[PDB]
Amino acid sequence: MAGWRTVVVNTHSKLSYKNNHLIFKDAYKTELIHLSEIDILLLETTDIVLSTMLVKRLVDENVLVIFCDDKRLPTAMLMPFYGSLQLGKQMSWSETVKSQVWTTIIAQKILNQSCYLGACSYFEKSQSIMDLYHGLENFDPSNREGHAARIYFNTLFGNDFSRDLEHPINAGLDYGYTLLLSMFAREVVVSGCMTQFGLKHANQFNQFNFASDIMEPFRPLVDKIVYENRNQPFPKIKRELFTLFSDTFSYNGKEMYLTNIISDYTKKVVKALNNEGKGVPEFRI
Amino acid sequence: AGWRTVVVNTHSKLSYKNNHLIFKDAYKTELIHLSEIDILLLETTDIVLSTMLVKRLVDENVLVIFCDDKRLPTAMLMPFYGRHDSSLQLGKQMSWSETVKSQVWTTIIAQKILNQSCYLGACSYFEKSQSIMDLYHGLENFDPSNREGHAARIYFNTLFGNDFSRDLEHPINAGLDYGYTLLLSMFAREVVVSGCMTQFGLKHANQFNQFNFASDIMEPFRPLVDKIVYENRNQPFPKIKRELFTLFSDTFSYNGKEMYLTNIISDYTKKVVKALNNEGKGVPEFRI
Repeated sequence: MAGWRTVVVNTHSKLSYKNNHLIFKDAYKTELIHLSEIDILLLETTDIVLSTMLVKRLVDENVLVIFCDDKRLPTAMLMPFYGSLQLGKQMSWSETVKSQVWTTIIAQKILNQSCYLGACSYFEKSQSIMDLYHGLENFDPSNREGHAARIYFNTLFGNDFSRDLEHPINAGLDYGYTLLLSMFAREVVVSGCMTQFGLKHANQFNQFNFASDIMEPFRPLVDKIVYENRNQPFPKIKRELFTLFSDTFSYNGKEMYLTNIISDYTKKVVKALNNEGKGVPEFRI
Repeated sequence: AGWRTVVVNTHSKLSYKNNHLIFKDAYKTELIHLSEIDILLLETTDIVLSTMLVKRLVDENVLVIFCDDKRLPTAMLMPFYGRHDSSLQLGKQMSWSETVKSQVWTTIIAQKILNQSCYLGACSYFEKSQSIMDLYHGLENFDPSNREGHAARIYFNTLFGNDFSRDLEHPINAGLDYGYTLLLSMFAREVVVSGCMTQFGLKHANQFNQFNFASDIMEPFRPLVDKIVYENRNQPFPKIKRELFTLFSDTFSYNGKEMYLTNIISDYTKKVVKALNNEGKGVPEFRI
């Protein structure tokens, strides 16, 4: 909604493509918008027709295209099959630098998990996580991050909450993470990096491997909303997750829209990896 | 059989009414019961469709694929979450023990490693094939010493050489990436059909992975893509894409018969889930 240029279509209309423009037609007007200016196209209602030529050009320009549920909330997106000299730069990232940056980013997440428990006054649990953060070693082979998560999620949602199907906590958390992931994946593509190669995981295929790394510190933005709505039905949880995209968050001194923060953070992680691990950005809640 | 696939490649309109996909071009009108479609391939750039149709396609778990100017997959519809009628299988998935998940995972990964050896053998790299074979025999639960990674390093280096060769000299990693995503889309669909969440896998948990479980299940099938890419390693990327795009209508050997890859994926996925539900027993097997 906010930050990134977002075109919202929610009325009875036809979308087409001509001469580098998105073309919108309804009974009242025609609108033309240069595709290079769109970051997100949100198709909110069920009375829109579009062409596959438009779809093809949208995907060529890395526009995030999102189709919605019966309540006008994000529910599917276009996902490309294969998303500057960044490629050669990336091939030059040493193991040491990669492992370092990965560790620093994951540490941010563990820190944010501790901080959020702190904001909820779970101080004992919070400390326990802070201790895991301070103990974190390169690549975290003893899986401190997992221990921290087990503490974090059990404290927020109760023990064995994954077995309680009457509260859709995991669907809620995953929905949020998918929204975050959609935007990080876009910024990774735009950076020029190879998207399937991240900083640590090599065995299992993940088409969003690198984005999945970079998004890590942001996940507690979602945790918090789902926690605040932990006794609500899924549609309500989805509606509240959507409010991320129009709130501001504090970052690098200022209050900024999430989309802009994602774009800045991603570029700076890439820049840091290109420059020996120096200047890894930070995101704090 | 082979997954009911609707191919659209003419100047047309796709709409939705009374549980039907509606197709109109200059030759015909068709009305197709939407729940009978498994894949919708939109192969040309002169198609219009409605967001009511997209919504219903997603609701019914139809794999939708959009193509570029050469009738090659360029994108798919990716739903944010799978829809299930019933949450019984979902409870089972949240209750599978670590012992049973680890065991099944290890069995599946073993099949991949075996397939990697067998393929090197078929390419006459007999020594390298045997090195992988030794790793296979050494494999232990959840592979902490990372024999899987050692095998992969041997395998990919043998077939394709170093990173320079895979990234700049030839479009190998792009090829493999394209193929693995195509293959993964089918597994993901079958995981959703089973009632499970794709995001929760058998081994990885820390980093968010949208298709985690489908990706575990695909592991033994990855050398099908490797093979097509190796066979086409000196071709341009479009030709590699074209050869890989055959996977939606390719047949292979499984349980002693020749079958469509779609039907195999659907059977193999359904049996892995049944196996996990039944203490790890009866994990299906795929061999090249």
